[PDB]
Amino acid sequence: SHMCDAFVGTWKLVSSENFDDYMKEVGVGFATRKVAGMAKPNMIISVNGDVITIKSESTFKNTEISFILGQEFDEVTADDRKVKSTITLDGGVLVHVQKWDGKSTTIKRKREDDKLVVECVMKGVTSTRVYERA
Ligand SMILES: CCOC(=O)c1ccsc1NC(=O)C1=C(C(=O)O)CCC1
Repeated sequence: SHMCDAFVGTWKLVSSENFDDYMKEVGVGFATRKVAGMAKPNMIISVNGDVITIKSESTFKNTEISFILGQEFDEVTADDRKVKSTITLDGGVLVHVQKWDGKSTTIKRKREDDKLVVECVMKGVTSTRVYERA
């Protein structure tokens, strides 16, 4: 048993708050915001040794990242940003920082009751996205 066991599985989005404003702050353009805001992704998390894989699958896009905690990687986001990402575990929370063009956003993923709660912050704007087991 290990680092991220309680994250592993297949999760479905059940609520989203403030995501349009988060995307505006990030710099996402109108048409992507409208279609992305409509998406109801499944999040699929797996672990093999030190490598964590997180997939996001929706009608808009299917994306995948694999990474080792603390080790930076290049990521193309669903909205087509080319970012440098680092993901760590802080007190049982996965903390994912994306850097690009002098900007930064942080995405936290944590287990709360039977939910996986995703909090997305860009300057002063937060979006909260709640997932349940599929
Ligand atoms: C920010 C532009 O996003 C998109 O364009 C987008 C399109 C489908 S799904 C998605 N973004 C997400 O689902 C996100 C999170 C999540 O809930 O995994 C955490 C932060 C983003």
